[PDB]
Amino acid sequence: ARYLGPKLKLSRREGTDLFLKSGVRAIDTKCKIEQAPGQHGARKPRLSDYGVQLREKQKVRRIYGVLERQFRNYYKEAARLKGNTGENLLALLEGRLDNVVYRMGFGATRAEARQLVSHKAIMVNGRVVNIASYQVSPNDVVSIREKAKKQSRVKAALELAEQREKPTWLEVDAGKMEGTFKRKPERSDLSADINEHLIVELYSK
Amino acid sequence: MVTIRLARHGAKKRPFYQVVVADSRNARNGRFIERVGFFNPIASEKEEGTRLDLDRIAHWVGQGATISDRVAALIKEVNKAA
Amino acid sequence: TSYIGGEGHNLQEHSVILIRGGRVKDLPGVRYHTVRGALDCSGVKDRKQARSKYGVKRPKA
Amino acid sequence: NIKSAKKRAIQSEKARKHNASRRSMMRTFIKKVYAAIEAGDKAAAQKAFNEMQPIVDRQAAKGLIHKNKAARHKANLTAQINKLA
Amino acid sequence: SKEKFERTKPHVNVGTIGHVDHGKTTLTAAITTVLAKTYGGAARAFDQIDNAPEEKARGITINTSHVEYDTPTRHYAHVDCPGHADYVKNMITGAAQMDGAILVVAATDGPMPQTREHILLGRQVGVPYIIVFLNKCDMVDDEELLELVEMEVRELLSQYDFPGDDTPIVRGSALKALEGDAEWEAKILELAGFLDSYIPEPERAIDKPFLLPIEDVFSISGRGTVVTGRVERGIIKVGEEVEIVGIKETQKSTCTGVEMFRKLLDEGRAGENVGVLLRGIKREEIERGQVLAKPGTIKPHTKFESEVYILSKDEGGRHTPFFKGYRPQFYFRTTDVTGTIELPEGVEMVMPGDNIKMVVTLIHPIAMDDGLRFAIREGGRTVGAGVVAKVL
RNA sequence: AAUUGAAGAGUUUGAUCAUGGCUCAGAUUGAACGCUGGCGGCAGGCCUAACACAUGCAAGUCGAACGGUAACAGGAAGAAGCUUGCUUCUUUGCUGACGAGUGGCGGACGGGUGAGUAAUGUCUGGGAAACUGCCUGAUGGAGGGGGAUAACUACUGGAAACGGUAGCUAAUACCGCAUAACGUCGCAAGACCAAAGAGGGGGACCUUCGGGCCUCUUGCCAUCGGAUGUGCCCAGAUGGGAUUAGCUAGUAGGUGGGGUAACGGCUCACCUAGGCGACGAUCCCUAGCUGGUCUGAGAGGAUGACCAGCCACACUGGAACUGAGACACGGUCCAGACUCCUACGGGAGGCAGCAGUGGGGAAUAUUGCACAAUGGGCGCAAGCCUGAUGCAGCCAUGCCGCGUGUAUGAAGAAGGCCUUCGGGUUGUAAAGUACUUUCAGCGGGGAGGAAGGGAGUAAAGUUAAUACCUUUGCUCAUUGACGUUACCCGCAGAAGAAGCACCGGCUAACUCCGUGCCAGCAGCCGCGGUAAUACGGAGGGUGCAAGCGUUAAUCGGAAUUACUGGGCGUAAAGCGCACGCAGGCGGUUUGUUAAGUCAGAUGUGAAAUCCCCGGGCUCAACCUGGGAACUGCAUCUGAUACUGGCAA
RNA sequence: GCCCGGAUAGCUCAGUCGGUAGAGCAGGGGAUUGAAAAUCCCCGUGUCCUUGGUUCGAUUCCGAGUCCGGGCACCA
Ligand SMILES: Nc1nc2c(ncn2[C@@H]2O[C@H](COP(=O)(O)OP(=O)(O)CP(=O)(O)O)[C@@H](O)[C@H]2O)c(=O)[nH]1
Repeated sequence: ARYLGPKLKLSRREGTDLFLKSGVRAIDTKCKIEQAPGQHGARKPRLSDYGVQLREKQKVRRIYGVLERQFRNYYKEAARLKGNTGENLLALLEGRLDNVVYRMGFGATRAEARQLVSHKAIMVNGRVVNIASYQVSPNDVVSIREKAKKQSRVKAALELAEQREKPTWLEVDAGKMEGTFKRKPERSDLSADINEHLIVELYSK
Repeated sequence: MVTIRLARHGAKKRPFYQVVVADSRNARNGRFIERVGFFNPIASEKEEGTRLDLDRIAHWVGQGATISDRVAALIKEVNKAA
Repeated sequence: TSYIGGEGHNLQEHSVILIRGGRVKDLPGVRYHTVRGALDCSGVKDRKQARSKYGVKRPKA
Repeated sequence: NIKSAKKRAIQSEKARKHNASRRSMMRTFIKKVYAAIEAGDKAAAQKAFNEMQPIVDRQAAKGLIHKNKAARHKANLTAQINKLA
Repeated sequence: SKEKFERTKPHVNVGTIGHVDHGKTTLTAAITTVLAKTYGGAARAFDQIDNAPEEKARGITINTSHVEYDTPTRHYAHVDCPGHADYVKNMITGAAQMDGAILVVAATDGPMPQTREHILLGRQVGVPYIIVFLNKCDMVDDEELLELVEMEVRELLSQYDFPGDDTPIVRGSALKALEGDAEWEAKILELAGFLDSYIPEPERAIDKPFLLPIEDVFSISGRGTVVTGRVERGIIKVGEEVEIVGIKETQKSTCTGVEMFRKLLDEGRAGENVGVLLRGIKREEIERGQVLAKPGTIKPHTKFESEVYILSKDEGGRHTPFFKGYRPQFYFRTTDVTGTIELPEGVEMVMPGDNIKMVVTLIHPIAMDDGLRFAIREGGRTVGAGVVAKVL
C-alpha cells in the first residue's frame, strides 16, 4: 500500500518540496536536490506533453500517498459531484483523515500521521478509527485516546506544526492533544501552487 | 394463495427483511405482488428501525392474506396504540 | 506452426506444450507461440530480467 | 422408483380402476341416445335422455366431470331431441 | 464406507515370504480357513486371493494380495507376497509393512538360495520375526531327511541374524486344512497360537510427526484417489493436512478417508496398515515409492553416505569385482532408486564379499534418515545390503 | 437535487497534402497461463461432453380420520425368587405413543441445465369465448342405510424382484335412497344434482353403564363472489443469407356433428378455391428470451454468467393415468441404447438436486455443519421433513479496505556500477540510534443476530359453567449451525508480511560489458551482418502493487458502414441511355377531418440493478429509505398552424 | 503392476545374428564466377544410454535398471 522506500528520492524527481521528511529539521538541503533524481540526474530532459500531464498526476499522489486504483476512484467521485471536478477532487484528497491529522501537528510527517491512525490512537467524536482514508465530514472533531496519549512521539512531532502556517478550515486546542474540524477546504485555501488542470485532462482519455 | 412474509435480503451476517405480499408457491425472494414496508433486525437504536405501511397491509388481510407469525409478530410490535 | 521463444529449448518430437496467440511477422504463416514455463517446454536457461515470460523462477541462490 | 411415496403410484392404480368403470357407464348412456336419435324415436330418445340425466350430473358432482362439460352434454343433446321431436 | 471399524484389538502386520510354488497363496487361504473355524469371518480361497488372469493361469503371484483376521489375542494383517525371480520387487513392497514375516517352506526342497533372498530382504527392511511353516508335511514321512531340512532353515536365519535356533518351525499340511480337515488344522493353528506368542505388539509410536510409506495406489471409482501404506510414525484422522513428498516436485493434499479393509477408522494411529484417501490428487502425479509426511518437516534429501555389507557370489552379491560407477537398484522398502557408487580411496573395485562403505547420490530425492537399512538388488540377485550412516 | 457531457499517435514517398487500411495507448472479463505471495471484508466459482456416473443425503406428515400395536416407557391381574412387595416376570392395546397398512394432504412447489425452439416462445399494450385445491366474505344444508378391500391370518409361486388363492374387519374410502335452492338444462314448464364427521370440557338428566345430551373448536357439502395463479386470442416489436422466389391441400373459409375448462381445422363430414409472398412466405444456418451487463459523450454496437421474471427440458423417442393443476426431475407403462444383479427363466437403475468420481479440457471447489433465523410442506399445537436456505471450507477469481513501520542518521562508509579515475551514483538509503505495535501469534474478557414457543399464572371474551378454547400482561428454565465469533484487553518484540512489467519512437524512464543478420527481439514501423539507450547480463531509473504481466474475448479509438455523423470528374465507386409499374416525394386557395403531429390527464412501464439527496457496517466496496427515471405503449379530453385524407 | 519398440558423430540415421563403429548433410580450404550458389576433392570431432560379467577382444550374447513412445491387467 505505502511507498515504504527512500522518501526524498520522490522529491528529487518532481523537483518540488513535498514535506515527506518534514519531521524535526526544517529543510532537507542534504540530498543534492533538483539535479539528481537518480544516477543520471545530469541529463536535462525534454519532458514532453504526456510527461507534464503524468508528472502532475504522480506529484499529487506522491504528496498524500495514494495508489492508482485508489486515486482513480477519487476522480470517479469527483466527476459526479456538483460544482467543479478540479475543486472537489482536491476536496477528497484533502478530506482524507491522515491528511486531516497532518494539518493538526499530530504526525509531523504525512507517513507518521498515517501510522498514528493505523495504531488506533486517533479518535473522532468518541469513535476509534483505523482507516487512514477515513472521509471526514464537515463540523467534526479529533482527539487522542488515553492509552497512546503523549507517548513521547506525539509531543515532539506536534512542535513542527507550531512553526508552520496552521490553515483556516480547522482549529487545534492542544490542551489534551485536542482538535476540532469545521467546513470543508476551498481551492484557494489549499496548497496555493498546484495545477489540478493537467490531471483532469489525463483521466478524460 | 396470497401471504405476507419476509424476503431475507441484504448481505452475509447482516440480514434485512422486505416484508412483502406474494403468492406462497414462490421462493423466498421470488415473484411477489408488492413489497409493503421493510424490517431490519440489526436496527438496535437509531433514526430508522422498522416500517410497515399498515393501511395497505390490512387491505390484503380482508383479501385473504395468510400472515406468517413472524410478520404477525411485527404487527404485534408496531401496534395500533403501540 | 508456432515459434519457440527463448535461447535454447528441450523438445523431442512428442513434448506436450501449451500454445498462446500472437504473430511473429518474420516467418511466413506463423500465428502462434509456445508457452515458456508451462508444460514440457520449460523455462529458458539463466534469465534474470523479465522471468515471468520465459518461465524462470526466483533464484534461491 | 423405490420411495415411500410409492403409495401415490399404487393408489392412483387403485383409483384408475374405479375411474375406468364409472366413466365407461356414463358414456354408454350417451351412446344409448345416439342410437335413439338416428332411429327417430322422439319418445325413446327422450326416455334415454331423462334416464341418463341423473347419472351424468352425478359424475360432475363427484369431482370427475367439470360440471360444465356435463352441462354441455345436456344442452346440445337436448338441442337435438327437441329438433327431432 | 460400510461397517465403521470398531477398536477392539491391537494391530499386527504379518505375511508370507519364500520360494516360488511353495503354497504361500494356498497357506494364506488355509490360515484364515482354520481361523474362520475358530473366530470372526474369513476363509477366502484360491479363486479370491489370486486376482489376475496371468496369476491363475500359471499358478503365480504378480501383485501382493492382502487378507485380514484376528485371533483372540491381537488384531492381524496378512501380506501374501510372490516368490518368482522377477517379482522380488513386489515382495519387498510387502516387506515394508509387515511387523513380522512368516517363511513358507515346502517339505520337498526346503532352504533355497531364492528362499535365502526372501530371508535376507527381511533383515534389510527391519523385520525381526519369522515363524517358518513347513508346508507339504503330509507328503513327507522320512523324518531323518526332514529334520536335516528344518535345521538348515534355522542356521540360514542364524546366518542372517534371525534367531533360527530359537525359532519354532511350524510343521503341517495347508491343503487339507483349507478344504476342512480337523487334523492338520491344528498344525496350521500351531503357527496361529505361536503368532500370539512369538510375535507380540511392538513399539507403536503414535506421538511422532506423521510419516507413511507408499505401498501402491488404488483409485476408488466414486471416491477419488486412495494411496496405500501402514503408518510408519505419527497419527492421522479425517481433518488433517499432509503433503506428497519425494521423487517429483512435492505437493499437498488432505487426509479425508481411512479404511481397514472396508472398515471405516476415524483415527489411523501408528502401525495401522490401511489405505489412505487423498484430496484433489490425480492417478498420474502421485506414484509408487514416495512418502506422505507432516506439512514441511521432511525436505527432499538427495545424497547420503552408507555403511554397506557387500555380499559375495557365496553370499548373493556379484561374482566379479565392480569399479567406480556401478548403477544398482536401492530398495528404501518401497523406494527403488538407482544411485552412484562413490568409492572411497582404498577400494578401486568391489570384490565379492567386502566389508566396505560408500557414498550414494540418488537420481530421485526422498525422505532420508541416518540408520536406514536398505538392501541392494541388480540383475535378479540382491547384490548388496547397506544401512545409512551419514545423510548429506 | 436527480447523465457538468467527445484527446490522439505510428506507418506508404526523396519530401508534402490527401485518400486510405493495419497497429497501439483505455475501460472490462464466470477468465486461463508464468512469476511472487500477508490478513480481512463482500461477491463469484463446469461458459468444454445435454458425456457417462459408486455411496450418503436432496420429501415427507397427520393417531385431533380408521382398523390396529410389531416394538420402547408406564398401568393392571398374576407370577417368582427372597431385601414378600425389593425384584424377576408371563399375560394385556387399557394409557403415553407408534412401525406396516387404508385414507387426506403435499409429491405440479422450491433446486438444476440451456439441448430444442426463429416463433406453437419472449417482452409491450389491449381483449373475451375460460378455469381456479388451499385462504377468505355472504347465504343455507349437514337425513338414513348397504356392500367391499388392504392391513391381519392359512396355503402357495419365484433366486430375488414380485405376486396369487380363500376367509376377517374399519373409517373423514366407495356407493345408491332421500333432499334440494338466487344451482344445471330449458322459452317457460318441468326434470335432475351433495355430503364427513371427529376431538376437548362438563352440572343436571339419561346409563342396553360404548355412550346418549349440552357447549366450544375445526372440518364436510352446495352456490355466488373476492383474491390468486394458470390457460387462450389479437396487434407491433422479436438474428444472418435472395448465390433459398415461390409455398400450401385438413391447407384458406363456410354449413353441420364431436371434442376442451375455454373460442378455434383442435378433430371430422361435405361444399367453396382460395389463403400466404419482395413492408423477405417457405428453405438453410445459428440461437433460450427479458428486466439487464459491458463499452460509449450520446446514438448505437456487443452481450444477456451471477439476482429476478417467462419458456422449454429431466437417459433418447412416444403415450396416457391420478390430480384443482403434469401429459409430471427423486411418478407409471412401452420400445431402444448403455451399465448392474442373476439359481440364466427373469429383473433393477437414471446426479442437467447438493457434494464427490472418472473422463473432456487452457480452466472452475468439500463425499463440511445446523435446521438457530427466514421460507415451504403437514399438523390444533408442540413438533416431524427440508443438500431451499443459513453458515463454514477451498481458490488472489473479481472488487474494496489495511499492513509489511515511524523519527533520526553525512563516515556522506563498504560492496556494486559508471568515470573526463576529478568524482558522481547507489543514498537518509543502510548500519547504529530513539520511538511505535495495526494485522498475524499466544493467554484473557465479550455483543448482536431471538421474534416466538413451552409450563404455570391472573384477568378478560364465550359458555349452564370459577371447565375447555381464544386474547392481553407476568415469572422460571431456556432455543446460536456460525463460534477457538463482531468488538474489547494484555503480552513480547521491527519482530512473520514485496514483488512484477518496462526504459528507440509510439509511451513515463539510461549507461556499460558480452554476442556479431549468430544468439535472439517484436504490438506497429523495425534492431542486430564488431561499437546495440531496442538482444542476454550488471547497475540505476520508470510505472503498478498483493498484485504485475502475457494470451483470448467485447466495446472504444473507428466520422475505417457515417440516423446523430462519409463519399462517387481523376483517390474505391454515377447503371450505356431512355421509358415506366410498385414504391417515395410534391405548386397555390378555402372549408372540413384530427389519421401522423403537440399539450395535459389517468392506467401501466414488476422489484432490484443505473442516477440524486440520506441512513447503517471503524470506512469502503456492500446493504438500504425516499425520489427521479424507466427515453415506451394504450385510452380519453382539447389545439389543429404544419403533413396527409376528403370536397370544390 | 506386466509386455513391447527405441536412446548410434552436430543433426538424420544403417550395420549384430562375438572381429577393433560407417552414410547424407554438416564445417572449413582449394578450383570458380562481374557476386553468390553449386559441383568435385579430404576427415570423425563417437564414453554405440548407463552398469556388470561370458570372453582373446562386447554396439553385439544376455542379465537388470534409466528415460521416451505405445498397449494391457488389478480396483481401500
Ligand atoms: N500335497 C500337498 N500339496 C499342497 C499343499 N499345499 C499346497 N499344495 C499345492 O501347492 C501349489 C502352489 O499353490 P500357490 O498357492 O500358487 O503358491 P504360491 O506360493 O502363490 C506360488 P508363486 O511363487 O508363483 O506366486 C498348489 O498346487 C496347491 O494346491 C500341502 O500341504 N500338501
